[PDB]
Formats: sequence, C-alpha cells, structure tokens
Amino acid sequence: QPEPDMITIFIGTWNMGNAPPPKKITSWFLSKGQGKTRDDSADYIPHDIYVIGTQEDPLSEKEWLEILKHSLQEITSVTFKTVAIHTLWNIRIVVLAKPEHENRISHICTDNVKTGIANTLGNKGAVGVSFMFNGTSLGFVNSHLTSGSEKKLRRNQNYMNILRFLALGDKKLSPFNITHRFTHLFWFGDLNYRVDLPTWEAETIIQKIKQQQYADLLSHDQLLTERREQKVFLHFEEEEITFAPTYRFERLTRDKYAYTKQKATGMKYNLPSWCDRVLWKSYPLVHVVCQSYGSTSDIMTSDHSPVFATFEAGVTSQFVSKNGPGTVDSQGQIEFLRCYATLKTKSQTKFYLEFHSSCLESFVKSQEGENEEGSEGELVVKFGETLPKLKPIISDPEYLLDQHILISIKSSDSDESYGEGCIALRLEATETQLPIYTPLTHHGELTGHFQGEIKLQTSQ
Ligand SMILES: CC(=O)Nc1ccncc1C
Repeated sequence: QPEPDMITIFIGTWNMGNAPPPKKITSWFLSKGQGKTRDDSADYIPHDIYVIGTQEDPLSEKEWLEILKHSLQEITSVTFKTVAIHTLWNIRIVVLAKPEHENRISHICTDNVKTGIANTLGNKGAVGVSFMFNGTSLGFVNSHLTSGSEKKLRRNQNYMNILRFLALGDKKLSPFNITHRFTHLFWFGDLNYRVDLPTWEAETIIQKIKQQQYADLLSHDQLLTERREQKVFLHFEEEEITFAPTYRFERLTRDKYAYTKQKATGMKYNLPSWCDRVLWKSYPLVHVVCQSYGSTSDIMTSDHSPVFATFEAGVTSQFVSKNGPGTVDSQGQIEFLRCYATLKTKSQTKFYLEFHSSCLESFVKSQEGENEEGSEGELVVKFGETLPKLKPIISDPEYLLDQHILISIKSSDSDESYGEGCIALRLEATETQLPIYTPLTHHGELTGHFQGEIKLQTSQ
C-alpha cells in the first residue's frame, strides 16, 4: 500500500441562514453549479478529505454529521470517517476523510476565536481544525466575519484577531501564528466582504449578474481591493471568481436578489456580494492547484448559496532512516551566507534569529546580528557568515529537499518576534550557494524581509 504524494481536498462554505438544508445537497460535494466546476467524469471519485464550514447553522452536530456522511456515501459508496467537528455558536467545521486515511491522520487540534468586544462579542468569529497527514501539516479555518457594507475595516480586524489567537498546529512553533504553522492552510467562510458600489446601482448590478458580466463588480469587491492594498489576507491566494454573487437571495428560488433595506436588515442594503469565499496559503514550492471554485444553483433554503473549492495538494511520507528520527545525520547540513534582515521597526534593540523546522531535533537560536542604517531610513540586521550550521535529522535528499525552515527575528531585549517567514529547501542545486528570500510578517502584516544565500548538503 504506497503512501500518497498528492491528495485532493474539498472545501465547502455555506451560510445556512438558520434554516435546515433541503433533502439533497450532493451538488455541493460534486462542485456542480456556476463558476469553475468539476468534470462529470470525476463524480464517483471521492476526495481524500472533505472540510465543511457552515455559518448560521441551526443543526446539532449529530444532525449535520448524519446529512453529510449520508450525502458522501450516496455519491461515492464510501463511509467517511469523522476526523474532527467543532462549533462556536452557529459557526461549525467538520472534517471527514476516507477510511484508508485514518492511520495517516494524527495530532488533531480544534480551536475557536470569538471576535469583537461587548456589543460586537456574541455571534461572529472562527473555528478551526489542524492535523498531520503523514509528513504534511494541514490547517483549516472557517470564519464568519462582521456583516455590513460599511464594516470592511472591522472584518480586517476580525481577520487579524483570528490569525493571532486561533491555537492550532504545533505549539512548539511559539513565534508563529497559523499563517506559518501549516504546509497548507485553507481559510474560508462568510467573510462578508461586499461589492462596494452605490445603493442606487442595485438594479444595474443585478443586470450585470444576469449577463454573467462580473468584471465591473469584482473590481469593487472589498476583499480583492483590501487584499491588493495589503490590508487583509496578505500572502493568501484565491482562485478567480467566475460564479454569480452568493448573497443575498430570496429563499426557495435563485431567481431574485433581495437587496433593499428592511427592519430585519437593520435598514441596511445588501447589494449582491461575494460574501462566501475560499482562500489558501501553502509553504513555498509545495504543489497546490485549485481544481474547482464555484457555487451551487440548486440549494435554496438559505439567502446564501453554498460555495465549493477543491484542491490537489502535495503531501510527503513519515520518513524513517537508520539515523533520524532520534539522532542527527552528519551527511546533512544547512548553511547561510551573506544573510540580512531588513526591518520596518523604528526601534533600536539587538536582534537574533530562531530557525524552526521538523527536519531539526529542536529550534536553533543564532547569535545577535549587527544593526546598520539602510539608505532609505530602514533597520538592516546583518548576520553575514555568522548564522549557525543546521543539523537535519535525515540527510536523504528525497526527504530534505521537501522541507522548510521557519525564521523568526526576535528582540534580544524582549524575546518578542518582530517578523516571521519561511524558506523552502526545494533548491535548484545542492552543495551550491543559492539566493534565498522571504517576506517577514508579524500578526500577518508586513514587517520586513530576510534575504541571503543558502548551501544545502544532502547524502547525494
Ligand atoms: C492581486 C493581489 O491582491 N495579490 C495578492 C495580494 C496579497 N497577498 C497575496 C496576493 C497574491
């Protein structure tokens, strides 16, 4: 039974509008409807992992699990295993996997974050799940962010609170938030970003949707515009949107957008919007390909339509050598030349680096760097040829070239991280000096850069 090199992952997000689902929801799991849809020839082929995020979910965990599992069994004739389920209020995440994967999946974590204070604490936030699939770490976040067209800044703040405070993955990676803990991170939900056009343009927008002409709407989508301005979701990818806005529909049809202000909306307009989204972030030079991204047309219980996305994702095996795990492999080493951090900080403390990777027995602290002033005001922290030589547990290039080094630059004064990034060991050559680079972030905002050269020695 060979271990897989690649799996497929289904991501679903649905704001159920506090209504039970209809009797058949199979179109969701088949990626059928509008947008980038899955080929009919794949209908009976199960995805390896199904991750279902709901918002405004009125069902008990048991009720929803029975619907999901019976849906997948009808499609695939496979009885899926429940990996995890976690609910905060009416925000839920379910992870299901093919039974063959049960003994490939370990280190399952769940968490939630509640967003806002007082007034604004009580129904918005996120749930998430992480686990290891053989040698690959996977994270999944379902968030229901603040509603309303004039609250994009609140949504961005909700995003920053969720990635700071959601405690998933390896707790030993203490300087790193969820945006650095996983080989593949999927972030989805009712993110509630709107099409920011004048209220008076509602019927014009509906016309454009009927013509399947999305370009002049997407140019005003708040998630795309905020992400282009580095206000939210920095370093996350999204597949091009080619499906109609998924909100706000009259229930029991899809023929009508319900946009006008009502007492039930707090006298707010809900112009047609792409509230319901799937984004991802994978470590550099790991295979990840979006195969589908769309919405269903035939599930009409809610004022939102379900959204699906599917991915091919590279995975690695749980590697054992004669040496590591349990010792180092002296045939392996990672060296750093001409390295320096450029930081945006106005502060003047000394900095050191920490190197974290599951290819090391434990994280490695460098000596302090030498601070200089950049020509445009910046702090440059020079490590020159001073960084430690990293001793991987396994030297086999089929293992080592698939690994990644997380880097934190920390203040000597406070031991607080000022920036985090990631370097792939998937190099063009071994025993050769090659440029490396990562942006540095802190709380998912850009704080600087790390660049230099690497020299990787493997057993080959
Ligand atoms: C066009 C655009 O917004 N790109 C982007 C922004 C932030 N982070 C990642 C990406 C790929």
